Amino acid sequence: PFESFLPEVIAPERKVPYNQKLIWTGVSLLIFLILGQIPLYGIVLRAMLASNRGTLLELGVSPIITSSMIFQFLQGTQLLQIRPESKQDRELFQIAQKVCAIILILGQALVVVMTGNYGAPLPICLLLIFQLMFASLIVMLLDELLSKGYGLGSGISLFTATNIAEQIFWRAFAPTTVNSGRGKEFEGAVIAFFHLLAVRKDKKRALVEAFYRTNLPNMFQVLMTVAIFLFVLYLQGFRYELPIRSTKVRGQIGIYPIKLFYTSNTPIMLQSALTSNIFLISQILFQKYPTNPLIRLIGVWGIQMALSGLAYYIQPLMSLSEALLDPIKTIVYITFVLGSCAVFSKTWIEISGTSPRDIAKQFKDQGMVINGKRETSIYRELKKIIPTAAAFGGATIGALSVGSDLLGTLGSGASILMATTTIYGYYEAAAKEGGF
Amino acid sequence: RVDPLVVLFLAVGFIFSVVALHVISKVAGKLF
Amino acid sequence: NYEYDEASETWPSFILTGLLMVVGPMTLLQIYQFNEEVFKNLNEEYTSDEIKQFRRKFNIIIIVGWILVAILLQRINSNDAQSTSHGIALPRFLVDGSASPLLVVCYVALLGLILPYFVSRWWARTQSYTKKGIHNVTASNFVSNLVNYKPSEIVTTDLILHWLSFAHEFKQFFPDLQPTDFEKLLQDHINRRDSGKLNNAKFRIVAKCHSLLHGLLDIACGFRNLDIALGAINTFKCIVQAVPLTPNCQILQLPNVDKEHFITKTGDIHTLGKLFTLEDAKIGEVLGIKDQAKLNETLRVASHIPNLKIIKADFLVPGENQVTPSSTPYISLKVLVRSAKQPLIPTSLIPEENLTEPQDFESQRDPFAMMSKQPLVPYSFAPFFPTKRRGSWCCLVSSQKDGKILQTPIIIEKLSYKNLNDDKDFFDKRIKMDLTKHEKFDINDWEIGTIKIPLGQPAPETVGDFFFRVIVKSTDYFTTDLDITMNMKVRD
Amino acid sequence: NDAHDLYFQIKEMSENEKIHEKVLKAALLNRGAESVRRSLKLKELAPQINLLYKNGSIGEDYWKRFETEVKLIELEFKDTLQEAERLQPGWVQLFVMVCKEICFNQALSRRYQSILKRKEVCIKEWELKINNDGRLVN
Amino acid sequence: VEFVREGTQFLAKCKKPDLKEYTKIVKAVGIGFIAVGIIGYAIKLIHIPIRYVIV
Amino acid sequence: TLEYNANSKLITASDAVVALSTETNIDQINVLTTSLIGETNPNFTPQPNEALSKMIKGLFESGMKNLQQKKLNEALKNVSLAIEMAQRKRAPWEAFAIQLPELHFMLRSKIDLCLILGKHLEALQDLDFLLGTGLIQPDVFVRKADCLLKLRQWEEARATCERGLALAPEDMKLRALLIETARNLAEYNG
Repeated sequence: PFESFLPEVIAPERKVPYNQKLIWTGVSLLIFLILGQIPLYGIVLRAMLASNRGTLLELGVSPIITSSMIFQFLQGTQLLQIRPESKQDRELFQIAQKVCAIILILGQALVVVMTGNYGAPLPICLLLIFQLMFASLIVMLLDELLSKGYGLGSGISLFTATNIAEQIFWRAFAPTTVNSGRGKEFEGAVIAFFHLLAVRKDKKRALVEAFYRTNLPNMFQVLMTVAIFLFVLYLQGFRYELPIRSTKVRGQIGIYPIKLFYTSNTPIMLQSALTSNIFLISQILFQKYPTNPLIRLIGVWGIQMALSGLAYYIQPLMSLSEALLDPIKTIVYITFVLGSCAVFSKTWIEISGTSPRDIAKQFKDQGMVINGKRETSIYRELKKIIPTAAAFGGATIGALSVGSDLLGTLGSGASILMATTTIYGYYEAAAKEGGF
Repeated sequence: RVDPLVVLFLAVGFIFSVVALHVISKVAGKLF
Repeated sequence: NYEYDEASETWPSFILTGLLMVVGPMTLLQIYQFNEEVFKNLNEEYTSDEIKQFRRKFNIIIIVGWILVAILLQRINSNDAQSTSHGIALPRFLVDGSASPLLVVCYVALLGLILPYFVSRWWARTQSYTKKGIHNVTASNFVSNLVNYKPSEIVTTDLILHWLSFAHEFKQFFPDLQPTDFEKLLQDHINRRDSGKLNNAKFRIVAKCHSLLHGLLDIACGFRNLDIALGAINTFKCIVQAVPLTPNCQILQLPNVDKEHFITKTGDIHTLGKLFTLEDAKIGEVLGIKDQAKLNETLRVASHIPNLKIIKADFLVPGENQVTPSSTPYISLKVLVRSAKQPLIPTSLIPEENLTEPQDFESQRDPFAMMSKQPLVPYSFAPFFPTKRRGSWCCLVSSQKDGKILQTPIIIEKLSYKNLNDDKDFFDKRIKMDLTKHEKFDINDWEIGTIKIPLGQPAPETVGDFFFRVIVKSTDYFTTDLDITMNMKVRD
Repeated sequence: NDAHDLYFQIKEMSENEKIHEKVLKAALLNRGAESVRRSLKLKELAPQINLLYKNGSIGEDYWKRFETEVKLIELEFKDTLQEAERLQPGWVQLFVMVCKEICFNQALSRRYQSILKRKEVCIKEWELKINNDGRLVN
Repeated sequence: VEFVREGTQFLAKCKKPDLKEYTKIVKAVGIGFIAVGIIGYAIKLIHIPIRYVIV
Repeated sequence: TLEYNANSKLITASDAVVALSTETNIDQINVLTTSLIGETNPNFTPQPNEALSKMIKGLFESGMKNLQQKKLNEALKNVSLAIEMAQRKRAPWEAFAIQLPELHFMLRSKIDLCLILGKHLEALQDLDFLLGTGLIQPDVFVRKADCLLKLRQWEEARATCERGLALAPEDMKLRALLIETARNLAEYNG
């Protein structure tokens, strides 16, 4: 604890209406998108159109995210001993957030300017440091503004959803062309469809030539991603509403919804990280040892993609050809990706403090009970509801990811689901609170 | 402490300053 | 490095797709594209031309897109047509011609001038209005008027007009006129007098007074003041009907009467029921109009405005059968919209089915869903109000220990006027033959509406009887309103 | 709309025309009574204004103006007390209660005086026909 | 085998959205998705020739 | 502006037109000056006077004596004179808790006398002031509803009877007044 005079946005004294909120969200989004397209000054195809490297958004939201996860882990491991009974330790924690983020920004900026390919030879170095510092400070202040109450929600999730939708739309309506021997071809699906339908004048052949397009995006992937988007939107309304009633103040009746997608999409990320790590480890080990009685069994790599090994079994299927090739690998991969997701979802609800015991404790604290049941049975009733919901939600998310990667959509099921969840949160909040 | 309009003005000013520096360097290299 | 289009071979297709993706859905959507109102026709037969003129005075995109698509498609069809070489679709002169600095200067302008100026304009415009719908200066004036208000002074209509004449929204319309001029215009409107030249200003400010009176009522209820709320409602009635508040006003609000004859001749008719006591010709002889085709219109107006009546009123708490300390109850009223012409039906005839409350979880979780299913109120008969209004009933609750309004007023809009139709004309007051034993009378045909008011405050912590007072007033007519007292028996 | 400036006007007139000494004390007691009344009025009006502001029906600048007036009243009363001490020595322990009582007494006197004008508004509004002796003649 | 059984039981006990609600859901979510996607695409597209001329 | 007299020591505003607030304040300053001229001790105490109280009591007793002799005309004059003297010749800094109850005790008798005499509007206004100044009792709403029924105001009469019964539901006169009000109102509408 100490005294700090740092720039911070003050919360509104009254609730902000929906129109001002939406317009501020839009303005902040436009500023964040324009900030990441401008290159630096002193630095010496495009080579910077794909990733945000060489622009004012070099660091981006990485320092904020790293500080957030570090202090979240520090809170989870029970080393801060925070108590919600006071309104000062919370502010101290919020200022610790910022004083750690600032020093991390400084360190990372110095590392990049001293090591990156911008150039070793003083005023230019000072300018390159100041640009990155000012941009990171602007992004942090903008996130704080959107989170304090002037925006529909957080900033990080909004920026991620915006990037996902931007990539989805650039994979389809890209004006860039590519000429490799045969001629000039658009890098988009709809653009090339209309081009080949207009100029080629051979409809029966141009339609088939523009619908499959083994080398580039086509219309089939667009139809598949639209269908998957609609299906994901349908599976967002599933919810289990159990009736509850109050006992402190009589006359308060409501419902407690238990969604299908219970977890926060963290276990799928953990499972993908785990399988990627074990695959790369098997690759490196097979590279180190050519032939061994056990290493030949654990993994074999050849023409890179592993074959006749455990890493070959756990590798993801790219298209339907590999699926119809050998059903054994397909069924093993399906069972693995579903079981691991279910187990990770159960463990995550057991760890993250959303277990049925915590919900029963919250019920006892607020005084609520279940409508047609006793008071000593809320725990025994939530035990028969919450774990099943979490496991089935994890299994459904895994199956959706597998189907999306199999049918070859423009975006993986995980990103589509994250964006859909982020937007459905805003929609549900606006419907519950009441606004245009 | 800081108003939303202040943040918008800061962002637009920084962006315009970087773009002005770029175009000034470009026209200086083109002229001399 | 990119290779921009130099011979106009790729940007035609890009622009064609950009135009089609906008034109298609618009054409598709273009190709794809409960309460009887009796006064809607009789209102336009009495409105003067000076107000008709005021209310009168105060797809091409698809076609141009399709012709542009046709032009571009014809231009495409009229054209002639190992390492990778990336390229873009945009034309070449945009980046390398003589119009190269034009792009960057237009970008700088659109980013530095148009964006911040417009955002600041929108912010300063949305930061000035109140969530109710009135300006900030008007609300400040209203609060400052109610703060230094001497309780000895009696509230009237002239005082509330004097308060309204200081609204800041009246100044934005005509920056030349003074508040005294606005008060004079309001008095000329209410007293049915001619302004000579400022009629188009009188009509404008009179049409604007609606939101101002609603905001004043809201603030007066927020300061826990009953006399000012009642005065505001009476002033709203007076402005809508264009008549000053007098004892005999329910009979002077009628379309075509003469005051100098009715006031001097009779002195005992003051309501509409006392009027309908008389025969069909004696009414015309008393009101002094002596024209049958002209008397039928006023007799059709006088027998079609709604009067209220209670059937059952009590406090209900969702999920319980009595009131307990620190519970959250509400008020459930069963009203009966009747005409000024029909006799009284006893409460015992009600089959006790329409008065009970359903006992189910989906019904007791939100007790207002059944109330939100009633039809809207029809258009009111106001030939002097410029615009067109729907009826409304403003219900506000106060206490009986001290006499202070304890919550903001609830304004209902959905109610069924089925009992006012012309199929039930047999049920007359002048026949005096016990019309309940009639061939056409079936007690299941008369509808019994419902009104529910959230209480906003929990029940007190003590045990005993606590009395309230509920007032349900109209905002368009001078009908019979509700004023009842009720007590919650917090019993534990 | 106050009795603050009228006392200053009487003071400036006394500095030139040699008025009596009790007129100053009368004006001072009147200013003190008005200050006490306004203090109590604000103290009882604060919660309703705060609720109107929280509900979003009053604006953002009127709240600051009200919070400024709250302390402006205290400054004015402190100035009144300083002037009361300056004009008469050892008259601060009794001046406060004297003002506290004259406030209520003059408010009650105004309320009682208002009924004579309150009586005719009701006649005009209800169209009563009252002859002499206050009786009705229909 | 009890996993799938409890799954289908919980699914039977759920509250699936009807057509009138699903229409509003898809309308709002599609509007938001297209609103963010078009803005991203336009900002990404405008800055190619501007970055060519400036830098 | 404002002029200052010499012998009377009264302030009067010699302006052409003056607002109401300035006139009330000048009248209050004149009352305070006239009280201070008479009050001799410089450090005056909020303790009430005595001779004024004896005079008021004497006038009130002389007025009440006429009720026994059954003279209902000059007794009202004497009571009104007593109330006028109490409101006029009493210093403003005297105790409020002793200045209010005497006014109530005299005004109640004036009300009863005016009600028995036949004047209903004056009695109604006295009841309204007595009720708005902080006296709510079942003995007030009865007379107020009686007045409002005597001068033909039925909705206000019904509201008064309802608020009176909302305080003392065991009363036997307010119920009769409520029945009479309901009868008159049912005749008035139908």
